[PDB]
Amino acid sequence: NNNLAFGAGTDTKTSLQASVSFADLKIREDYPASLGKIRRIKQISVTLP
Amino acid sequence: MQNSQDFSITELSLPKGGGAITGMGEALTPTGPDGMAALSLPLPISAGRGYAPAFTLNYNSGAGNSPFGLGWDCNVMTIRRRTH
Amino acid sequence: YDESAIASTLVFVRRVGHEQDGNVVTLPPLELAYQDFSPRHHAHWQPMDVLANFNAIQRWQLVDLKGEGLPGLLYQDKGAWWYR
Repeated sequence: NNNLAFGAGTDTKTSLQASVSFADLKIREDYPASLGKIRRIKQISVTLP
Repeated sequence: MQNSQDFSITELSLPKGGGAITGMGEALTPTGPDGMAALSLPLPISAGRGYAPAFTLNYNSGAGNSPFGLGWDCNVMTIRRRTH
Repeated sequence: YDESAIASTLVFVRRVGHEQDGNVVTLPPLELAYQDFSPRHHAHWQPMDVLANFNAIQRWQLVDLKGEGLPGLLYQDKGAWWYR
């Protein structure tokens, strides 16, 4: 789940799909468990420098 | 001189002609560890009685515009407030 | 002197004496030159393909960082800097 590939769908065979595991980012480890175990997305922004 | 001095005055001999032709006193100088191209050109001040003003004109790249033009000066000795 | 109004420099220097009967005696003049400038005759254009995508509208800034003495192209991203 951490790869680059062209999409399988017909409309996507020409689309480059950049994929990462969300889970593998290990964001959770950034803060100690005592802060609460429920950690959920509020909003994601995209940057292409 | 061996057992004497070269400050001694012993002759009234006259000058000779011939030799190489005299230039204009050009004195292009070596740069320092700065690369400041420079050129000296002395004024013909020779009448002193062993003592005289000693002005020369001097080109120094980057120098401003003095009474001798852009890039040239004559070094009048002065003292001044520092404006740096 | 080169009186161009914008600037002037010393171009020729000549050493001359005079005889008591009104004659002119000289050594040949010293010629000096300074670098020419004329955008009218020397302006030239080249595409700056190398600076492609540089754009003062966005987050781009010309600046001589790290090594200095010549501006590179700084891009200030959100939370990150990049530099050419």
